[PDB]
Amino acid sequence: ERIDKQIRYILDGISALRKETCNKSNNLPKMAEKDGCFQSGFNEETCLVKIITGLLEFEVYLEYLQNRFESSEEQARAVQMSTKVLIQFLQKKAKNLDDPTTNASLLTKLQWLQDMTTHLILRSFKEFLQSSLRALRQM
Amino acid sequence: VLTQPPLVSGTPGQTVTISCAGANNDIGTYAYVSWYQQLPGTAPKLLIYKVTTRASGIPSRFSGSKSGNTASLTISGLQSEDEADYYCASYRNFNNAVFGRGTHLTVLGQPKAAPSVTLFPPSSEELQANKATLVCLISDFYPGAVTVAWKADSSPVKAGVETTTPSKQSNNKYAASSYLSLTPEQWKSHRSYSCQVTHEGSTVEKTVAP
Amino acid sequence: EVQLQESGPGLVKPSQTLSLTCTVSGGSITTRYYAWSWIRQPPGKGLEWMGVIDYDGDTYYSPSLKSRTSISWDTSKNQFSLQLSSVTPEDTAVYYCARDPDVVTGFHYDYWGQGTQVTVSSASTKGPSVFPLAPSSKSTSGGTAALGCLVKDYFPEPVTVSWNSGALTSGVHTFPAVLQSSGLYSLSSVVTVPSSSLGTQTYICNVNHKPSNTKVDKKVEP
Repeated sequence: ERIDKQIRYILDGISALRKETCNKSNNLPKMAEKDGCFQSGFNEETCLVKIITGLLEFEVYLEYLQNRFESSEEQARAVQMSTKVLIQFLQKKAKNLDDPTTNASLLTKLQWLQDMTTHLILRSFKEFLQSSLRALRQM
Repeated sequence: VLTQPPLVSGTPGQTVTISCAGANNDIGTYAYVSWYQQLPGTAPKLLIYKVTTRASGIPSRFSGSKSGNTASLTISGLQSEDEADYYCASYRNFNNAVFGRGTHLTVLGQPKAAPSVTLFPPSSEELQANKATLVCLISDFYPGAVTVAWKADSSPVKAGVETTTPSKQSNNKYAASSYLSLTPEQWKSHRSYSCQVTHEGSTVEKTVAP
Repeated sequence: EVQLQESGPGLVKPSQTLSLTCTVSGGSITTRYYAWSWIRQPPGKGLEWMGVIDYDGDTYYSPSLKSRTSISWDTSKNQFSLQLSSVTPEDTAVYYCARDPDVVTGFHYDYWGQGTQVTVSSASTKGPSVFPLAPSSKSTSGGTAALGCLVKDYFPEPVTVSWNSGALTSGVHTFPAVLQSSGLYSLSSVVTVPSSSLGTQTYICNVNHKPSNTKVDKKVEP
């Protein structure tokens, strides 16, 4: 369960994070059928790759949601650093295969609007981490 | 779209199967096939979840299965009380739940039951309110098909009659209701008003008089 | 006396909206890892999952049921409410409230929910008239009597009939309502009691018609 307990830790990390910030306001990686972590069309290889990559894209959006504080800098720092541990864990199961500046030109093009714009990033991260915990629990 | 047979009959002993045909993006892509039992007038009760995992308290005879994008449900040993509406559910991407229409389980083999008829004359409270209603209450009958005939003395009554469609009881027999609205003068004038219930060629007649 | 309870109405007109609310008891809403669902059931048809709100407070609706549906919540009162815009007589259903024991590893509902009836109608609201239908041992077994209550002319459905404030439940047969030519409903609740008890035990039918806020404790005498 060093993988269920993990995602959940990070999930509870986001839950506690949304709060410090949802208390003032008040094409991100996503899983498809072809990604195969889906009982039907299951390829443990197409998806184990899908997680690491998605987790790797998300794990760079939290390098904005860092210079986006510092009232809860470790709750903010721990989410980033705990995700790096999750990536390493999944890479250890995997076998290599999959850009920050893409997401820089892209995270500007998209940009309370700076919370509205943090909400979906963390909600989409919550949504993805759910789809991975589900994906993993079967394999 | 989770296809379940509309009706499924069962031996009053054992055993039955209820299918839940789904698709790739629901029953397919995960194992979230959950089953629910619903008795009439009440909320559905969880039986199975995650295709096979039985809910806490549910009997051993209730079994959960899956082949591809079709999950099935087995009830190994039928009690006369398993007569309920059975619902399957699944997770559809992303963060949705989808149900089937349902499956009515009919436990059969129960014999012919003659109806229990109770006729109530209009109450004194209602008569003062310038109204008159005769309450004919039919219960515990099998099959669930009855004909109600009202009689003002011996002549038939057609107008002011309200009859229900027979709906199943908890004991799996049928119950029906028939009300006869009259004017207090109509109730007084006639010697007697009778409720005649016909079931499988047999007649039960209850008579009330002012 | 702990639940998952739904609030009315009742009676809703086509142009109007549906502000249904569920009140959580014996458990916080904000707890890991729950999801709060709204599931509806039309008169004779099947279960329909409307939408969810998890412990985080993030919503997910049915693709056909979106635009019209919006799910809110009040953490302080431990409640979560449903809103259905532009209602049609297709929205006439029993609305259920349900719990997902863990939102991130299942879409199965353990604790339901109980239901409020909600019928869509141009028509008004009529409170029923309760009359005692008293003991008749003519059609019952040797040493028993049948007594009830005629709950006449009400709209809409349902009506909840209890006996002696929910104490007497054995031998109680509440028949489903008849839809009259007038468009109003009428029903009877009959309790089988021992014929010897008539002079001793008091029998009161406790009728409640929630849409018109009518509560009638009609005592049944021989």
